[PDB]
Amino acid sequence: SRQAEVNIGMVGHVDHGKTTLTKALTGVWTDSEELRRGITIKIGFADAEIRRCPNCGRYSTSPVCPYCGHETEFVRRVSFIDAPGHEALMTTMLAGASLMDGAILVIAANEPCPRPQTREHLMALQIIGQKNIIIAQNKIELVDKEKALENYRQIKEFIEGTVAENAPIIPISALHGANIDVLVKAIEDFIPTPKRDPNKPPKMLVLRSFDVNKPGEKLVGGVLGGSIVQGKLKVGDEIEIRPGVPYEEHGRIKYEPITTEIVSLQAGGQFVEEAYPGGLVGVGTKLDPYLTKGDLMAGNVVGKPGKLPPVWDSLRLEVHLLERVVEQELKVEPIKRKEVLLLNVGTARTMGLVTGLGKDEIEVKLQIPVCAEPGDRVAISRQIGSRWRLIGYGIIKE
Ligand SMILES: Nc1nc2c(ncn2[C@@H]2O[C@H](COP(=O)(O)OP(=O)(O)O)[C@@H](O)[C@H]2O)c(=O)[nH]1
Ligand SMILES: [Mg+2]
Ligand SMILES: [Zn+2]
Repeated sequence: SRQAEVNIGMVGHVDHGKTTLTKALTGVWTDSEELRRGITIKIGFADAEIRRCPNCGRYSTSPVCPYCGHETEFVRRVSFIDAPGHEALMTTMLAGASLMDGAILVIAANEPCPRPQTREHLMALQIIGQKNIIIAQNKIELVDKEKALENYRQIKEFIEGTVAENAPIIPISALHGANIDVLVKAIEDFIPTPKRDPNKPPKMLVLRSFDVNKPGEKLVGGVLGGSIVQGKLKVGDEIEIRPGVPYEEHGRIKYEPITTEIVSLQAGGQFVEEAYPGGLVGVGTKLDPYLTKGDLMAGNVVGKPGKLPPVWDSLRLEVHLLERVVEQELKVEPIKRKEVLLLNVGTARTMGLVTGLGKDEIEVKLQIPVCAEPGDRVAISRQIGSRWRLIGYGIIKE
C-alpha cells in the first residue's frame, strides 16, 4: 500500500555527498537509526515520501511545499540505501542486486572527473545490470559557470557506453537543498516502480532478527527484519526459513529449516496486512524469541513452504575477477586451492575453503550453508593483510 515501492542506491566517491543528499531527501537533520542497519552487509535503509504540489506543481519530500507553502499530494514512498564505506556498497550491489531498483550516482562538481571509487561503483552497476540511474552533480554552488559546464561535459564523456549513458545529470547542492525539486522529479521519471508479478513465490532476505519483548501477555514471537525481493507476504501466511536452526549431530553443526506463521507485518512505519518489495519489512512470527534473539537468523531466506531456493554446503562458482583500481595492490592474484575466502550472497555471509579449481571456476566448501538459487551472484573477498577486500564475484552453478 503506502510502503516504499523501490530501493534507491546512493553511490559515488567518498565525500561527494551521498549521505548529505540522503538526509536532504529524507528530511533528517537530527538524531540512533543504528538498529535497522545490516550486520552481514553494512547497509542502512531510509524512507522518504515523494509528494507533488498541486499549486506550483513542483515535487518534494514534504507534506508542506518548500516553495509555496501549500500542502502537497502523496505520490509514492521510496527507500534510499546509503552505506558507510566504498567496500561496503560494492559488496552490497554484487551480493544483492535484487535489493536495488535504481541508483543515484553522486558526483561532486569541484572534484577531478573521474575518481577510482566512482569508476568502481559504475562497474558494479554495469555488472548487475542496473540501468535506472540518475546523476546528481553535487556541490554546484562551489564552482563557477565555466567549471560547472566543463564538469558536466566530463561526466557525459564518462558515462557514454555504460549503464548510466541515459542518465540525466542534475546540478544540485545537497547541503543547501538547491534544485532538489528537479532531482525528486527525476526519481519519478527515471526510477519508476517496476511491474512486479505479485504471485511469484514470496522470498525475503533476512537482514536482522530480534526479540522485541522488554527488559525486566504480549510475549510476542520472534521478529525478522528484511527485504522482500519477490512476491508478497501476508499476515496469516505460513513461512519456512532456511537454512534454519543450528543443531549438533555427531559433533558437527547441521541446520534444520523451520516453519512458522506470520502474525504481524510492519512497513512504511506502521502495521499492515500485506507487505511487498521495497524498504524494510518487520515480520512478526510465532517463533520462540530465543531463536531470533541477537540476529541468529540474519542471512536466512524466508518463503512459503516447499517454495524456497535450495540450501548449499558447498558451491561451484563461475568466477569473474575485478580489474581493481581503488593502496596499490590493484592486481588481483588468481585464486588458489586451499585459500579461505569470504562470500556474500543475498544477506548471507560465510567464509569458504577453495577445494578445487576449474576453467574460470572454483569449488568452495562453506563454513555456513547458504540458501540461494543456481545463477545467483556471490561477492568474493580475499583477506589482504588484516582486512577483507572484494576481488570479484561468482555465479552459482549446478
Ligand atoms: N559545500 C557543500 N558541501 C557539501 C554538499 N553536499 C555535501 N557536502 C559536504 O561535503 C562532505 C561530504 O559529504 P557526505 O554527505 O558525508 O558525502 P559521502 O561521504 O558521499 O557519503 C560533508 O562535509 C558535507 O557537509 C554541497 O552541496 N555543498
Ligand atoms: Mg556517507
Ligand atoms: Zn508549491
